[PDB]
Amino acid sequence: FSSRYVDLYGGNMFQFATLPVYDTIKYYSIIPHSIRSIQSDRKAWAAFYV
Amino acid sequence: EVQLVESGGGVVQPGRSLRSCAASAFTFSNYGMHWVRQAPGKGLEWVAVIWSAGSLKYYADSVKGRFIISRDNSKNTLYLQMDSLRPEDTAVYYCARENTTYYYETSGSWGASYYFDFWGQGTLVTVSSSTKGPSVFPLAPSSKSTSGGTAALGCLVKDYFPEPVTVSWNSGALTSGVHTFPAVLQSSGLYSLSSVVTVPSSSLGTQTYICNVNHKPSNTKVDKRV
Amino acid sequence: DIQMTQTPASLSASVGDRVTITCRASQNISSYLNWYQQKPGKAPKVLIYDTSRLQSGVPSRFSGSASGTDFTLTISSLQPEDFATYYCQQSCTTLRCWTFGQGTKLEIKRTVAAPSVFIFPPSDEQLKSGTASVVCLLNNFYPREAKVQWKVDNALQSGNSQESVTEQDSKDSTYSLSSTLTLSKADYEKHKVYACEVTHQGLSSPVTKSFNRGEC
Repeated sequence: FSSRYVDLYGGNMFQFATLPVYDTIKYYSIIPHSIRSIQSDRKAWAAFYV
Repeated sequence: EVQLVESGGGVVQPGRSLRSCAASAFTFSNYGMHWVRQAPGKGLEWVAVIWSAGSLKYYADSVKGRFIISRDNSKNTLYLQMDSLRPEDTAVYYCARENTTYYYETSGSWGASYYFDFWGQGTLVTVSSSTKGPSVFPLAPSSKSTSGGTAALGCLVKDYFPEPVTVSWNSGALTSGVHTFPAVLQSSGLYSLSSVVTVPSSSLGTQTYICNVNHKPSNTKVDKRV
Repeated sequence: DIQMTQTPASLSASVGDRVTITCRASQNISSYLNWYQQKPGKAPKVLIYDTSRLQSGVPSRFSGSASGTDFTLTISSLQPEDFATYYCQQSCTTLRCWTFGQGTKLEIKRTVAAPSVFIFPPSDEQLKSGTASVVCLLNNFYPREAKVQWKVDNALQSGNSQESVTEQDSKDSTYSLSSTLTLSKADYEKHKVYACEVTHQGLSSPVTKSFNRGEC
């Protein structure tokens, strides 16, 4: 479900995509991301909340 | 402060199983430990390479399962198993961690990320046949006066199963013109080496020189006069 | 796997003179190529890791440049302590081949010096043991190569003589050769005369000396 696809301002979640596989994952792991940037390029990034 | 040592190295018969390497003042789990074999006159090659996890073990094409590697991260020691040992296989083995340079070049950005410190000193394993008690013989020119302006006096040590010998002249009194000859394996399998010193012709006869030979492994103290 | 042969098995370098050592791989399989200098009795030290960045603790004069498969290492103002055997290994995660260096040894260039010949008779205790050894000694000769032929009663002996060469002193830049005959007690009594023939570039002509049984 993505808010941006439909009501971006509202923040309401509307399904935009479906996964064909019937099996549903029982576990989820966030993948850590590090920006590859020089000291001047370094910038703050918005937090992600689960 | 990191210490790398290899243990369990000893003379062995052909077709024998010999158990290794140990790491001190270091964390074994973080760094993979790799065993490298160097043979004289040949380049060092990694016969056994072990990942830090130890799940994946890498064996060189030259050794067909001859080298088996098992590492205990908690023990901080890496165990190497040698089987079907051969005279050609005999060599000095060094154990050291290996690292590579991995980086993303956003703006020519490169990180060395390398650790080659505390390289292993190495251990020597040998195969011995026709083992014999060490024998030292004094050697002199037939005529000292006609030998020349500079006279060379030498002592020959032969038939030693273990590592060569320690040789001194008059208990190390004279170090002039000392020559050290590498031990050469004989067809019998017994190494041969000789030690020679430069003595002035005037000194000969007026002064008598005695070879002092000590075998460190067999504790054989030999005095050799001419 | 990869077959690598260094173009020169041994290189002779004079002090203060630039010299080049080239190791050629079967092919340049990986970008990372490592050149290492080994000192006997000492742990191996890598001169360069990828041939693009010099390893730390290595003299700036050493330079690694690779043209095609072959890789050339340049040494400037080479010194005896600086000189060492060199091994080049292709560096990749897909090792296992464990390609190694043939080994190139650098020897100081010096004026040629004539060899000195000395003879050692087999000891009486050695004769009682049943082995006879005759030692022909060559001393103070600058070239590492030396030729010794052992003949008994003017008859060539094959595989009896054993040759050992002393490590050269760095200042001396000269070598000494010991040749030891191996014979049984029965062979010793049969051989009335033992002779060693020495041939050298420094010698104007090859020269033979002999001796017989029972001088002293």
